[PDB]
Amino acid sequence: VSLNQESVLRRITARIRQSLELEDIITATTAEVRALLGTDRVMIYKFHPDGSGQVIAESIHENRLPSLLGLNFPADDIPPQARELLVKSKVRSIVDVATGMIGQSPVHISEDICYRPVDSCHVEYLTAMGVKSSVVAPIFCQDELWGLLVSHHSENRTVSEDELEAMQMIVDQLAVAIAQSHLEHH
Amino acid sequence: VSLNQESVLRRITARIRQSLELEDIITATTAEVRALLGTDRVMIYKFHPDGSGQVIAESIHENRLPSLLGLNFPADDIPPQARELLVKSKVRSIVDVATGMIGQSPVHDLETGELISEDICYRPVDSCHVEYLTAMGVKSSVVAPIFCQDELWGLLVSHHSENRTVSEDELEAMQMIVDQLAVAIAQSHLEHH
Amino acid sequence: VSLNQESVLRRITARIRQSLELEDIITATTAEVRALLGTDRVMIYKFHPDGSGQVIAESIHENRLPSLLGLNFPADDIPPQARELLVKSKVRSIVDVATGMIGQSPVHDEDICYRPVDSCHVEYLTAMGVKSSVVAPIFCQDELWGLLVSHHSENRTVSEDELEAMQMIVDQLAVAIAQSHLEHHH
Ligand SMILES: *[C@H](C)[C@H]1/C(=C/C2=NC(=C\c3[nH]c(C[C@H]4NC(=O)C(C=C)=C4C)c(C)c3CCC(=O)O)/C(CCC(=O)O)=C2C)NC(=O)[C@@H]1C
Ligand SMILES: *[C@H](C)[C@H]1/C(=C/C2=NC(=C\c3[nH]c(C[C@H]4NC(=O)C(C=C)=C4C)c(C)c3CCC(=O)O)/C(CCC(=O)O)=C2C)NC(=O)[C@@H]1C
Ligand SMILES: *[C@H](C)[C@H]1/C(=C/C2=NC(=C\c3[nH]c(C[C@H]4NC(=O)C(C=C)=C4C)c(C)c3CCC(=O)O)/C(CCC(=O)O)=C2C)NC(=O)[C@@H]1C
Repeated sequence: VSLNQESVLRRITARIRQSLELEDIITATTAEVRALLGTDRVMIYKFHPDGSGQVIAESIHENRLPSLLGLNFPADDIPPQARELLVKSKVRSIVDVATGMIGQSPVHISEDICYRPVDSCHVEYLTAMGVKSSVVAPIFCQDELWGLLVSHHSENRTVSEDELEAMQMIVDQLAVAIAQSHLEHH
Repeated sequence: VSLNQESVLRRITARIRQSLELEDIITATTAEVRALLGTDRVMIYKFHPDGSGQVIAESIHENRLPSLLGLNFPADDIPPQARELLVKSKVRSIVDVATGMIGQSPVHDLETGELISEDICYRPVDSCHVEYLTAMGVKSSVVAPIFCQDELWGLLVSHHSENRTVSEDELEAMQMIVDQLAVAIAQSHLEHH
Repeated sequence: VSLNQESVLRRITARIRQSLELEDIITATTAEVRALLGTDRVMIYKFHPDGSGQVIAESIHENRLPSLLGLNFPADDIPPQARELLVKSKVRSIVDVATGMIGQSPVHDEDICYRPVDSCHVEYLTAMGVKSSVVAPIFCQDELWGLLVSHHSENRTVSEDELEAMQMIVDQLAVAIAQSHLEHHH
């Protein structure tokens, strides 16, 4: 009756089984992730080869944040240090604007969230978008960084380990969808 | 603080040995605890079966904050996530209003797995709880749960009107105090079967 | 092309080979350390027997912070709890004024854990015009000898790499002090 991570994954798995078009899998899954997390805006961001990227799916609750679907953002928005954490540690990151802190959890039992001061450039970036809470988990295809699952909220909120676990399961299942689609299409 | 925490424990034990009514043991103890911690308001909060609760003992320094003795608070003040941390991890919590952070230290932690004693880890605290404390004029809150056998029985609550830092040693003191109260409570239950 | 920790240590080692007076090694070193770390003010603080201390060397970028060279500070500026962390854990400390947090990293034999910093210390730093402080202890054999202090007038983030550089520098200074004691032995 209520949405859980298990039922969201079961539907992604069925979509893969039916060989639905990958872009449609990504679009439909993004909407369920937003419903599951309850946040104002959930996006899937896909990297280009030069490290810039594009918002390729987006689900927004009640027009509470602007639509970024289709927009491109430069490589420099994610500096080398942050990018390295994504690639090598598969870090999940929670930004809390009100406290000026970022909480990071590698995948590598190292799944206790450790909070530290976040760079003011990134705080200012989020504030300009009207975002008070950001949660990001990277998406891989095989061993390569493919994109990001991004959750934005217009108000302060707390983020639990269970929520990061749900996001991690979802990006792991999307990785399977992406790899299977590549295999099916040559 | 350590020569003092030991004396607080001894004084509780003396009351148990003299066969004081549990309510009197609890009342007399909060004043000695406040003196030890030095904070403006120390309370013992007792849970009702429905998860609401009541302030059943209180000691305040120089009327610095209003008295909450006898007041009831609804279950909703402690939502399920928070309550589960209390029940399953026996978490001790330090709220620092100025930074908007809450520090939590389990005594023993993870679900149906090995439970391990930790260091204090700080994270952003929910704005509702910050607003709740700020409405009372509280800048620092420290809470340790009281158990009777496996049941969450109550809380030892320490409020202060000014910013402060809280050390491991202070949490350790609070932990010994709630462990000693738990003994008084268990003995009383056995005597009133 | 740029300064790294390895070349900074090689020059400290060369100064040791010249049997320069310890104060002169330390004076000659602080400027390169500031250029390496990039902060507004780097100081070496030497403890007196009663726990008070003196700024015995200092390098400042473009007068961005006042000069504290030669000034003495009382023992109580560093309370027993803080002093014990220095002595027993060789703790490195990062204070972030904007968030009101202090991050501490032991040397041990884990990462940086942030907690609220005492408001007395916040006020101490603010009164100096400091928004970022990073401190690592200096030892001689097993005795706490002084501090390497890095101050900045603007908020910033501090990485593990910066702590590693500071740790290499205070370890090399410990060698300079020990060698100096042996060479000046009666
Ligand atoms: C300053 C002049 C730079 C800049 C600096 C930084 N960005 C940092 C982290 C970061 N940025 C993103 C952007 C990504 N998040 C979004 O919401 C969107 C747009 C929809 C994008 C493209 C991400 C994912 C990250 C990683 C952290 C996170 O997951 O939130 C960063 C590190 C901050 C820290 O860890 O302390 C810095 C210094 N960003 C700018 O835009 C300008 C060019
Ligand atoms: C929001 C609309 C809710 C609400 C939400 C939360 N309360 C949280 C934690 C919490 N609350 C108490 C209350 C307890 N402390 C006191 O001082 C008193 C009264 C004297 C009482 C009854 C406690 C003990 C706790 C646990 C945290 C702690 O030990 O301080 C909470 C979680 C915060 C977090 O951990 O991030 C939330 C979201 N509280 C409300 O009053 C309204 C109805
Ligand atoms: C309050 C009435 C006291 C007082 C209290 C505290 N000082 C704390 C830590 C601390 N202080 C220093 C001083 C040292 N840093 C400098 O920049 C200089 C001078 C240029 C000096 C002499 C250090 C090194 C430390 C350790 C932490 C750090 O490395 O930054 C402290 C603990 C803070 C905390 O950990 O929460 C307290 C409570 N300081 C005062 O000046 C007055 C007398």
